[PDB]
Amino acid sequence: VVGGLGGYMLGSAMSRPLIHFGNDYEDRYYRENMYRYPNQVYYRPVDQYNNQNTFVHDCVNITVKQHTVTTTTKGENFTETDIKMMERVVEQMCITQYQRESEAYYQRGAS
Repeated sequence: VVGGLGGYMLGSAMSRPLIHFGNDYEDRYYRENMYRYPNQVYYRPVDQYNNQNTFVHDCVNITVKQHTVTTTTKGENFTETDIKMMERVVEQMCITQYQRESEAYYQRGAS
């Protein structure tokens, strides 16, 4: 059924970054509703990427879209504004989760 991913690696749940988007008007607006977005991110292992600019843009498609292909049948959907807010956060979350593993792949004693 849900043949979009195939079987990507699902990251840990996190607290989300709050973000301004455009200002502290939207910051609270986002936090008031933020439950509809993911707590984690979908991507492959870091062992199967080359640069964040391709990782994150994919991660930001895939995670959103796997949230979409769950809510889309409910009568929920997302507005293009909610896709915008989601992709905003999900970009940061992708970058956060990868950064964990990116340094875990290495971790010489980076200072």
